[PDB]
Amino acid sequence: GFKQDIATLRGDLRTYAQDIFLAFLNKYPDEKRNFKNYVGKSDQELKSMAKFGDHTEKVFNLMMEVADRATDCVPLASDASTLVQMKQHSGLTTGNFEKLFVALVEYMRASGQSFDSQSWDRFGKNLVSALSSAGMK
Ligand code: HEM
Ligand SMILES: COc1ccc(O)c(OC)c1
Repeated sequence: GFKQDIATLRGDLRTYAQDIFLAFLNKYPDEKRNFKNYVGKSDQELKSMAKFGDHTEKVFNLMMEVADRATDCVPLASDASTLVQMKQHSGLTTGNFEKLFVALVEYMRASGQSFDSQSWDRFGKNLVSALSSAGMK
C-alpha cells in the first residue's frame, strides 16, 4: 500500500525521481516554462547532468517526507504551507501540482509493480486541496 510505496520509492529515490519528473515533462510539455534550463534536451541528455539528478532527488525527498507525514493520504496543512511559501514555487498554481500527480499515477500504473496507484491519486487530490487552503491560487 501507500506506506510500502514510500519505502519502495525511497529505496531507489534518484532513479524514481528521474523517471517520474521526465514522465511529467513529457506528458505536459508546456510545464517545461517553469524549468527553462532543461529545455531542448532528451531524457538521457537530462539524466547525464548531475544537476538534474541532484534537483530531482531533493524534490522527491521532500515529496516522500510529506507523504510519510500524511494521515490516510491527507497531507499536513503545515507541509502544504511549506510548499506554498517556498521561494522556488512563487508563481505556481494548484494546476501545476494536479498535473504532476496525474503523471505520477500514470507512471505507477504503467510500471511492472504493485504500487497503490489509487492511494497516490487520492494523495494528489488532497494535496491540491491543502495547497489551496494554504493560499495557493
Ligand atoms: C509535492 C510536490 C513538490 C515538492 C515536494 C517540491 C519540492 C521542491 C524542492 C525541494 C525544490 C528545491 C530543490 C533543490 O534546489 O534542491 C523545488 C524547486 C522547484 N520546484 Fe518544486 N516541488 C513540488 C512540486 C512542484 C511543481 C508541481 C512545480 C511546477 C510544475 C514545481 C516547480 C519548482 C521549481 C521551478 C523549482 C526551482 C527549480 C530550480 O531552481 O532548479 N515544484 N521543489
Ligand atoms: C519527482 O518529481 C519532480 C522532480 C523535480 C521537479 O522539479 C518536479 O516538479 C514538478 C517534480
